[PDB]
Amino acid sequence: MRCIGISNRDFVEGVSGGSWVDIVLEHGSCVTTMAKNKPTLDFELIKTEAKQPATLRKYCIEAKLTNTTTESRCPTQGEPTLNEEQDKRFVCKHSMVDRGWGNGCGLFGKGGIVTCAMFTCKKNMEGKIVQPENLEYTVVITPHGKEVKITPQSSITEAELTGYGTVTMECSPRTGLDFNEMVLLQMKDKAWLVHRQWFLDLPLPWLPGADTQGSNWIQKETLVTFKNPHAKKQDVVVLGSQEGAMHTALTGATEIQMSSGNLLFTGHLKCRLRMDKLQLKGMSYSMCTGKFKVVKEIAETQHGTIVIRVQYEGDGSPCKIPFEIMDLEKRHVLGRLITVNPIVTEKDSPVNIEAEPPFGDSYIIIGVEPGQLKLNWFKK
Amino acid sequence: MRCIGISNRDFVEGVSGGSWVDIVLEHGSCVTTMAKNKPTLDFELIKTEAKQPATLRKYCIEAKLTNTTTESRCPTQGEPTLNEEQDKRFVCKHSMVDRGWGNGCGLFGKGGIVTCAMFTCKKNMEGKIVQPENLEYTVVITPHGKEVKITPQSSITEAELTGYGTVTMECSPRTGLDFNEMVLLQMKDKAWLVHRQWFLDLPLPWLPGADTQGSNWIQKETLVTFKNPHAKKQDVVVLGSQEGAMHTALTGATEIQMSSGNLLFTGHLKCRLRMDKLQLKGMSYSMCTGKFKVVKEIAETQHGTIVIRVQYEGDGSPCKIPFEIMDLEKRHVLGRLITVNPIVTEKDSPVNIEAEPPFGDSYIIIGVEPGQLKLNWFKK
Amino acid sequence: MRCIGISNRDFVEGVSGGSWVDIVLEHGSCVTTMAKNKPTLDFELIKTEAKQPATLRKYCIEAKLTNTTTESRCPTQGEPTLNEEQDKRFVCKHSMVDRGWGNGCGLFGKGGIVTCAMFTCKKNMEGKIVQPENLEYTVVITPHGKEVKITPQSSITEAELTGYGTVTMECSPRTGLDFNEMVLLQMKDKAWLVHRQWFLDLPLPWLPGADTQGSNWIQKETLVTFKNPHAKKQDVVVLGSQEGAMHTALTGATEIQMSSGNLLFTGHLKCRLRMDKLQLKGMSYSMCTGKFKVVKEIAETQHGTIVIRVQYEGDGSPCKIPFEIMDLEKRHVLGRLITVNPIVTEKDSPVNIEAEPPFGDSYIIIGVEPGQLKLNWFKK
Ligand SMILES: *[C@@H]1O[C@H](CO)[C@@H](O)[C@H](O)[C@H]1NC(C)=O
Ligand SMILES: *[C@@H]1O[C@H](CO)[C@@H](O)[C@H](O)[C@H]1NC(C)=O
Ligand SMILES: *[C@@H]1O[C@H](CO)[C@@H](O)[C@H](O)[C@H]1NC(C)=O
Ligand SMILES: [Cl-]
Repeated sequence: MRCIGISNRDFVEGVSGGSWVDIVLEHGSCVTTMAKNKPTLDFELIKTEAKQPATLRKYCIEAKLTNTTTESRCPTQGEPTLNEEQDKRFVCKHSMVDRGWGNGCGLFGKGGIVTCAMFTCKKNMEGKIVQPENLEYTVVITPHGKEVKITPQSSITEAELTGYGTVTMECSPRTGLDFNEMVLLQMKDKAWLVHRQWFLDLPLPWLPGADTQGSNWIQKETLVTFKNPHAKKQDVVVLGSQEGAMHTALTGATEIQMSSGNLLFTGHLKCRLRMDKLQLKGMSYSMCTGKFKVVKEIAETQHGTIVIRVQYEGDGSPCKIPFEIMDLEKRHVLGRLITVNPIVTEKDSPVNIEAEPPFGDSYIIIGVEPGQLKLNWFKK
Repeated sequence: MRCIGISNRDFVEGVSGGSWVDIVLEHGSCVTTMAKNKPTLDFELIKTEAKQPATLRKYCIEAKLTNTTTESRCPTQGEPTLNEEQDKRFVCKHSMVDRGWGNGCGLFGKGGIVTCAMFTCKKNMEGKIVQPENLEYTVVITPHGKEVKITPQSSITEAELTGYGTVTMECSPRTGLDFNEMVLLQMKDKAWLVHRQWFLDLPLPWLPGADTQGSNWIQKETLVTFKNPHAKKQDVVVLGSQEGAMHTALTGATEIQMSSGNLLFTGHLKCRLRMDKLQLKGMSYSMCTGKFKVVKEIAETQHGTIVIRVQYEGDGSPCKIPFEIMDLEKRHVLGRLITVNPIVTEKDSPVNIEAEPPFGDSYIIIGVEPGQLKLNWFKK
Repeated sequence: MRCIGISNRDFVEGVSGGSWVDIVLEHGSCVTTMAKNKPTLDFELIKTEAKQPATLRKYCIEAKLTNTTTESRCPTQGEPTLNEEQDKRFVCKHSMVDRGWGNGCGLFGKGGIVTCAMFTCKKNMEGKIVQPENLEYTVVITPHGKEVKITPQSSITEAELTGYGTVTMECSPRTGLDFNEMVLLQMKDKAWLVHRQWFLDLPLPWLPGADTQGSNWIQKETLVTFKNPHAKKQDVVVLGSQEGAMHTALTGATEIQMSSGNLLFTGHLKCRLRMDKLQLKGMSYSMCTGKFKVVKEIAETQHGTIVIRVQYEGDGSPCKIPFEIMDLEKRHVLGRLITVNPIVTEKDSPVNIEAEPPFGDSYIIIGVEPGQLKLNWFKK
């Protein structure tokens, strides 16, 4: 088997009207239901993706300076000026400089000076926001299939399934990210989920999200430094590419994989199915009594939870996986289990168990004592 | 007819307990249900409104300068000063200026100078945020009516309906805006929905949202420019009203209509009705076989979806509107249809069909081939 | 009694499958249900807490200045410099100052000067954000108990209850705060809920949320002022502790009580219970006919609603509390009542009634005319 059956309590057959069913669809899993004398149905969330996220802000990480120009005046000659001061492509600075007989002036004193240099971004990176319009879930329904799209705005879909006819499916996000707080930082072919404020405070030149020209950078001086003015000239220098510094700053950040302009997430949905009055098949699994083997150690998800991948090597599958979370002592914690009714449908086949441990030290207990796994975990 | 009946699968009559019903209420539509030997009931969302949204920030778009004053010193006389430098109503600037025998000093050199001018906002605009407390939906229930209010915080209401007695109605928002990302920009009698960051980065003088005085503007220099200082005087000039520039900057922005301090939105609700155990009337509509006429071409909604207004000119109404969305090729897309179970209750009467097309090029297909409408659409 | 029974319409027993039940759990209340020949069950939300909220930003409210150092040059000697200019712990300022025979220079004129002073924060405060991972609700289920944890990410829990066996409980937040808009401001042992932008615009030196060192403050000049330079020295002064000013600025702000690193909120949940097919006990209460006494006058909650605490002194309890909200005239308002089906389970025992009045002037009407309470209220 590959598919997990719903519990008898997961559906209600009305005296009149239809039959309502609740199902939880997590990546890697398969949920099945069957009506009397009707084709068996499988439900599976295939992917969660954000398509074409809009740009919140663009940051320049490598800029080059060219066309340096300076206007210097002698005492009594007033303020210098440059047309470039009005060209947003240029970074400029006004200051005072010593003038005298050595540099063509008849008086010794401070003279005004202004220098401008053309700022050209060579490499940038941008923060993008995921809005409701960008999120899409893909669910496949297989009678024995049909691929349906689900979005935050369009959560309801009617699908005709042979044997059942029309069946309504209404799904909503269950364990994702707060896209108002978390922003997607993109540098070339890579991406990371980062906090919005951290992103907005980065000390780099920037342009608004809807900017198309990409030339009138704000806060160019974050990368530019004007050297001390000489009598009639002044040099302007720039930091080198900040690509490396960004990588360092991103050390702990969650990395997201991209598919050319679109990102893949580990989605989780809660769905309600509405169909004609029909007596459905409920399933009850016995607790596994065998030992489990850890396939992949406790790992954090992209969305503040953890997953432990295990494999059942005992007997009696399909069976329910004994699971518990307890505090520093031995007090069990009810709740915190994302993968409710965790069942292994077969032996020697990896299964993901998702959970949300309490802050501090806790223990993840899997299986019954004969070979029971006791995993430590520290959070935040 | 005007009202659309629920599907048999849209309700469940318990063996014991009550009867639960699901209904979707969109603007322009009417949903009806009827119990056995009981009065027929109509449900309709009448309006979605945001009342008294609080101010996030206030921007000055037209300022006037008065009371220009300057203190200028000769070399060796140190720094000039003005009491107004401490008055937040004034914009001030310190600089150096050439002094000499021509302007009353005994020595030629740079002297410090300071100039302040009173900044007075003449016209402002403000960004307002819609919080949960500001949103209100109005639903009318008509037996054959009763007006009920629904808010994000108070989504449940018990209403006594003759024939049914008490019936519980629980509704929640279904296809709206992300008020954490979108902000309402107001200029006089007009309003627009804009992105929060774009708004927060506007290069204009501003005051915090809770500000009541409206005089101590931050960043006055966004509108003010100090001319080059003369020996003992200096002029200060200001940009003109930025009303026009804002209109240009708002070119593509979604415009929102206001009703003196309150804004109207196109709301959409999902509601659950709970009532005494009762056998309800379910309705099944046949597919329309006639031709449709486009009343209003595909138009974008305020909330990232689209609406196509059509009219049925064929026979057999009430009937279901054949509808489909397909990609650049001909692959149909399941889901994406906001107006599920789109039915025309009568001939020659406009009906709104809402949908959320995929990014890129897609086709909206309405009606069956004999005169089928094939509408192109490009998104993002 | 202490517990409130569900209404017959609050549950549905399927012909096949299970029995689904809806319950609303508010602080201070107790909801009970009972199946035929089964133990009676009580449900109660015990607390809503945010644990270990991450820091958004840190502000310094009291800083001390030490190690003031200045480099001053004579005319013709160019720009002064200090190594400390590169030390982020120091606040520095460049300017011009008059030099002459009185201070060791051979020429009279403006000379460059630079002064730096070590900035050390002595007292800070920080804004923290509540993310989904930080919120936890504690619900106790008592047969006649079991404590279950509920979080935004883990809203579903299966609990074994003697007599019923396994029962699924799925709960979600119902009347809380928008943690994307509201931020927690913490000063020592106290805390307040404040608007994010107001917080982000405070005119104080700051450090990013993930900052651990707490020494390289941004915008130190918000607290520091450089006095007018003297020939070879210059004093730097700082504002005193801004603790008092903050308290003044926080005058109207909602205060939150803390429990050493974690905050307590008034939570409200909506829960769905799924269990084996079982005929449950529904309860119908008669309207109270007696007089009520006000225990605590209308008070605002932490989340934009109001609560009126009353006591029933009449006869017939348990009975339903007559309740209504009406506008400036006498037009009743349906909806707006958070505590739906407000019942007093006993005489002389305080009961909280929560509601969300319309903006403007409204009246809260409690009880039937013989001694009816008519409470005024103004909102926003
Ligand atoms: C530098 O001179 C101007 C300054 O903007 C610029 O247009 C040009 O491309 C640069 N090179 C030349 C022509 O010197
Ligand atoms: C300008 O002078 C002061 C400067 O603030 C101001 O109070 C006054 O109204 C203005 N007009 C006068 C009296 O000159
Ligand atoms: C001031 O001098 C340096 C400046 O940073 C500092 O390290 C030291 O602790 C202070 N006190 C002394 C040694 O003068
Ligand atoms: Cl000089």
